[PDB]
Amino acid sequence: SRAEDYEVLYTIGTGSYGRCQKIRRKSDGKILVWKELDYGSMTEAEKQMLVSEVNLLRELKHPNIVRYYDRIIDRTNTTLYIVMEYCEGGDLASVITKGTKERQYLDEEFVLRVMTQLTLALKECHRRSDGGHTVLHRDLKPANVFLDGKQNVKLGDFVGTPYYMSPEQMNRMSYNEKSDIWSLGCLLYELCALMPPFTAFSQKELAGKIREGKFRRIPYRYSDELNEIITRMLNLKDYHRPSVEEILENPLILEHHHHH
Ligand SMILES: NC(=O)c1cccc(Nc2nc(OCC3CCCCC3)c3nc[nH]c3n2)c1
Repeated sequence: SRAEDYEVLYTIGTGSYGRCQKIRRKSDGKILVWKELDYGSMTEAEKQMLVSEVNLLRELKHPNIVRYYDRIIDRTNTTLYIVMEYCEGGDLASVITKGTKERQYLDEEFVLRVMTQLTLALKECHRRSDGGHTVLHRDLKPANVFLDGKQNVKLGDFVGTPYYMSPEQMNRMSYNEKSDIWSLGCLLYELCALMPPFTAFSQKELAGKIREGKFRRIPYRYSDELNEIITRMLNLKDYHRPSVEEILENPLILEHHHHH
């Protein structure tokens, strides 16, 4: 319940909410991380918005979602620490960087595992098994997708250019479930091609490309069937994109893709 219960091992890096550090739980020596949120400048009603959200995501449980463990209020540091699963395998953006550096495309089997596991994770968000509020991820990109020691997917972290920006967002429409699907399409495309489907120097040039809805086929290394399902996620019309249930129905997706 206190910072004292954990020993900071070292600092990993700093992201959206704030800084992230690798830690040891004193009780048993378990390696974890925590995410720091400074609430020092927040009002009480700004805070109220935060406490509901934290609680909702905390009930979220799935083998392909980064596991929540604990929360800590530190008055002295005016910081809220969220303790979560440490993911030994790093993130997917690093996997993609590595492919580019090595000039080696990822195996189709690896892409199908990532598609399968992210879609399972999203399904638990979009359809709580039993049984609470629907959750949209809202920030789905390679840097938010972590990996364990066997490279199973762990979906986490619920001036740059927004490569993955959906047609909805761009048209002043509300982010919905199919907006998560558009982002998954962008991520899987990038996993295959080692580049995002729409690239640009400026945001207005990017918006232009995204509105036109056109992109290269993923590499011929990959089956027509994989190309098809990713291309379907990148449909301009949200109602033409598949639901998580429709993705999982695909003939490509087999039992061994659910876990390495
Ligand atoms: N990106 C890394 O340096 C790295 C390398 C090896 C393992 C990890 N593990 C890791 N990493 C995380 O995020 C660090 C990342 C995201 C926030 C901004 C800084 C970098 C995790 N969040 C929940 N669980 C997490 N596990 C990470």
